[PDB]
Amino acid sequence: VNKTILEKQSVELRDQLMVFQERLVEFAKKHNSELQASPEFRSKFMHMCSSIGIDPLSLFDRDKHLFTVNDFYYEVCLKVIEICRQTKDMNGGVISFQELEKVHFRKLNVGLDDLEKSIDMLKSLECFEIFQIRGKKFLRSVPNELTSDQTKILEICSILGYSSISLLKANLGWEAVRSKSALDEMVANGLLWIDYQGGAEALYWDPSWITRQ
Amino acid sequence: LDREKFLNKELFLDEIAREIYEFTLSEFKDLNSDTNYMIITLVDLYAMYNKSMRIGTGLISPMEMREACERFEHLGLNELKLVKVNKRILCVTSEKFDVVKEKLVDLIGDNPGSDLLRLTQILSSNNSKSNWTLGILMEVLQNCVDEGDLLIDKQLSGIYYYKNSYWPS
Amino acid sequence: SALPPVYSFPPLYTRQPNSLTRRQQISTWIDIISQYCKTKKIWYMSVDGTSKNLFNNEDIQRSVSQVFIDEIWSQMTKEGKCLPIDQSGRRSSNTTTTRYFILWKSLDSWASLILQWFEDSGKLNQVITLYELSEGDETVNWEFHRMPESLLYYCLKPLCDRNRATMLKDENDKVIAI
Amino acid sequence: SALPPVYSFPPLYTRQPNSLTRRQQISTWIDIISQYCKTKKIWYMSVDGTSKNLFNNEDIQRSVSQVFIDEIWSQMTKEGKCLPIDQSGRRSSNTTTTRYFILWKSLDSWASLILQWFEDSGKLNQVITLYELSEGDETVNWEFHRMPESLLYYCLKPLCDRNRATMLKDENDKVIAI
Repeated sequence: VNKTILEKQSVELRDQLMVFQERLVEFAKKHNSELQASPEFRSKFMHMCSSIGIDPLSLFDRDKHLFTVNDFYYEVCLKVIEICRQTKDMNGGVISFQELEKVHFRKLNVGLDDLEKSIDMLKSLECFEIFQIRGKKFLRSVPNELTSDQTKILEICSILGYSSISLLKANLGWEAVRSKSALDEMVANGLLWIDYQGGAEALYWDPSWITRQ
Repeated sequence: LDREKFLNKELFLDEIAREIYEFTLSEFKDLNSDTNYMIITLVDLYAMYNKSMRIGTGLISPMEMREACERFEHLGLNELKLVKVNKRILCVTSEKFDVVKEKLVDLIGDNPGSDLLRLTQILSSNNSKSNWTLGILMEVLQNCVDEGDLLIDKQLSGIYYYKNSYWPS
Repeated sequence: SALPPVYSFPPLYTRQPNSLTRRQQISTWIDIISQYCKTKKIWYMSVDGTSKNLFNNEDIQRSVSQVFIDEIWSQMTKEGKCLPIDQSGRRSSNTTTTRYFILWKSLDSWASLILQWFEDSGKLNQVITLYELSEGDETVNWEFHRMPESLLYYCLKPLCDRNRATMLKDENDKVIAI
Repeated sequence: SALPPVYSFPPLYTRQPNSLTRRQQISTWIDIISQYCKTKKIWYMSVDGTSKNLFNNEDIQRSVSQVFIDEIWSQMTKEGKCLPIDQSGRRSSNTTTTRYFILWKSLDSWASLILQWFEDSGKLNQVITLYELSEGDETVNWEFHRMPESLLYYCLKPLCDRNRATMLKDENDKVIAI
């Protein structure tokens, strides 16, 4: 004899949320700027909306004035769209979130969480891709997937910055032809920088070993 | 001449769609003689559209751009279309995809042994009717290659391009 | 005539990546192996390359890739035109795979064109060794001439299945009873 | 500082075999040079470097091939950011290239600050020497202070389109009026 004692809670529940939100919009509605010029506040103000399940970027709508939290979001998008291009050659069409974060984004004070979403934003333009080497997120400007191999080389670079012909056999049991071979394409494709100044063996580097910050 | 302050949403788009369609057309057909085209990667016809014709008018998000751009057809805007090509190329163009790939191949063909950079110069620093902009160039180059429409000559230097006139499909 | 022209085409030396082109290329990278040995009369080739190189040697430009070679090799293997060795025919992907005996005609298109040595010579019954039919006064207008013994062993190992004409072993090497 | 991070990324120091990178490599280098000479208010520089090398005072790792420095140097000038000298601001490229003048700011620009020295004050009618608008007591937030006469000229000279200001030569020196 139990069926309605809950279908009832629903209707008001809807409210509680329909509430929490028209609520959420105000806690925001107030901090018109504590939100517009402050990462930390950004993040926190969202890790809520997400729990409830409300796209923040949207709250920022019920009243004209919140529409600049988004501008910034959009704005940062373009910066990414651009930092990516302006770099295609230094790197290879692949980029460390770090760099993105702790390099190109001090000029406007945005922060990991920020950047991060913006990048998601873009998934709409359907153009970049994210991949991680050892749990470090990279964004990929170019068309090609790094390889199932290339990763590794890239992966095995994280240590001191430079996979090598030996470092590979050694630490990976990677043969030795199926190595230079695989290592150089990584240079024709311009993902890692070559380096003859350091031994009989050639050293291959990670643009990123650089921004270790 | 109005800020993102309209009321019934799917207008601002409809409209915003319109604005873009022009920003785009406003960037090529001008020429006396008509034979030109503009294939363009979405992402770029995006920092272009904004940074340009829309820093004060009300800057917009990607989803919007897309949403917008996806409208042309419906709005009787029939001079450009958005289209996924293969399943990787995303662009709004002015011709059938192929017929643009074609024009590349063919030209690469004429100047074979080409570097990106060169492929660029031919396509850009010689003003003459090109809307080729890096990325979409870049993107298409990779089709041919995969589709096998182009023969690669991968050197440590970089990748040199040629016309797959020998191992046809 | 070993300078077809394709052989001077840069994109031939890179592993074109389009599956269906990867091939067709390959095939051609083959009829270069093939006919090269033929008209220029060679028999076994390495990988590295026979000093001259059908591959790397390509010196007025730049060379092929080992991985490709090996790949090239294998698909020639299967289609049956090249054969692996260290000194000894049969194999073992490492040491016993390190020289390839090319192959204008098939392996047995090779056997059969020997009993043809016996079709217009009137020497069908005797018992000849390899140093024979190959070198000396057997470098006839008959091409298996100069053909190293080891492949011979192999060109002949099939006859032992048709007319069934055996050979003479000493410690397991050769000379044959056709 | 002349600590741009990359300044220690090993591969920098070796001409990249990758066209599009090779490029970036250079341009990056050019970019480094520049800001060191700015910040650490340097002026001219060799093909060594100004003590220490920009191309190897990074001896605490490795150093750039000279052959390259050159290629760099060039594209650094063809871009017009570095100036070739010897003892007198000119070229012919040998007995006439050893040190280099470096431009944070342009030339046709770098005057507009000198000039705006006078503009901002007014003492333009006047006549003063180079060893004056320099080394003296006009070392304010005019980053042209301590700057060398020998170059100083070079910057003034643009302070004369068709509509000028003017020098006070000598078959042995110079100094100016506005």
